[PDB]
Amino acid sequence: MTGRQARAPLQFLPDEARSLPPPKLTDPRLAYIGFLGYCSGLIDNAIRRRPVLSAGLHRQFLYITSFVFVGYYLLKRQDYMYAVRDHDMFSYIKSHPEDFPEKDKKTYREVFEEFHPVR
Amino acid sequence: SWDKDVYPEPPRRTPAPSPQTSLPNPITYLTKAFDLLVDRPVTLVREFIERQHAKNKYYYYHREFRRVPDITECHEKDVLCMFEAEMQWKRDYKVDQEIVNIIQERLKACQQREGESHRQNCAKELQQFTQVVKAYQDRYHDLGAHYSARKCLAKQKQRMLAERKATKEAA
Repeated sequence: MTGRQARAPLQFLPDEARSLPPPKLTDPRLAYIGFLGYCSGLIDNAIRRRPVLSAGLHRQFLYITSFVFVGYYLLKRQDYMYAVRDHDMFSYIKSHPEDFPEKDKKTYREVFEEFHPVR
Repeated sequence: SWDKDVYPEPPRRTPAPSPQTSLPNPITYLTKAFDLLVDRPVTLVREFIERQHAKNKYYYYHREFRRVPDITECHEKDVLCMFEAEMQWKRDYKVDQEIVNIIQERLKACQQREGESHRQNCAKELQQFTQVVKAYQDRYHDLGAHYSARKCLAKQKQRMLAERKATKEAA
C-alpha cells in the first residue's frame, strides 16, 4: 500500500501525528524495550570476557537510553500509521453507501439452521 | 429442615408387639442401656453446642436472579444479548438436571419404603418419573457436548416442524 496523497516526502512523522495522543511514558512496550536493552548490555559484557553485572554501567545506561529513545520514535510512527489507516477506511465507508448495505438482522425466531445430532 | 411437600413421606405405621411367652426380650434391656449410654450424653453435648451457636446469629441468604428476556429476541450476532441468553439457558439446564435428581430420589425412596411389594403406591411416582424423563429425553438429550443454547432451539424447531408434517399427514 502506497500514497495516499503523494506529495509525501521521506517524512518520518508528519505534523498531523501531533493530533493523536503521544505514547505515554512507562507504557509496557517501551519497558520491554528497556529490558531488551538491559539484556543487550548484559550480553555485551558477556561477549568480551569482562565480568557480567559490573564494569560497564555507563554502557548499560547508554544501551537503555538509546533503545528507549529509538523505540519511542518508532512507537509514535506506529500510532500514526494505524490512525491514518482507520481514517482512510472510515472515509471510504462514508463515501460509498451502495456496496455496503444494511444487513437485515433477522432474529432467531425465524432463522432456520440444520441440526445434525451427535448420537 | 426441608419441605414435607417436595420430599414427601407417607405416615408412619408401627405395630405394638404382643409377647406370647416370657424369656424375656434381650434387645429391650439392650436398647434401654443404649439410651442411657448414648442418647443422654450426645443430647447434652448438642444442647451445649446449640447454646454456643445461638449466642451470636449468622445468616446466609439464597442467591436469586432475574429474567433476562430470551434467545428468541436476539439478533444475528449481538454478543451482549446472546451472552445473557445462553447463561440464563445454562442455569435452567442445571436446575432442570436437579429436578431430575429429585424425581429419581423420590423413586428410590418409594422403592425402599414400600418393601417387597413394589407396585403398590409406587405407580404414581413411576408415572411422573416417566413423564418428566420423557420430557427430558425429548428436550435436552441428543445434542452432544458442545451445547451452547442454539442447538437446543434448532432441535426445537426441527422437532415441531417434523410433528407439523406428521399432523399434516394426520389431517
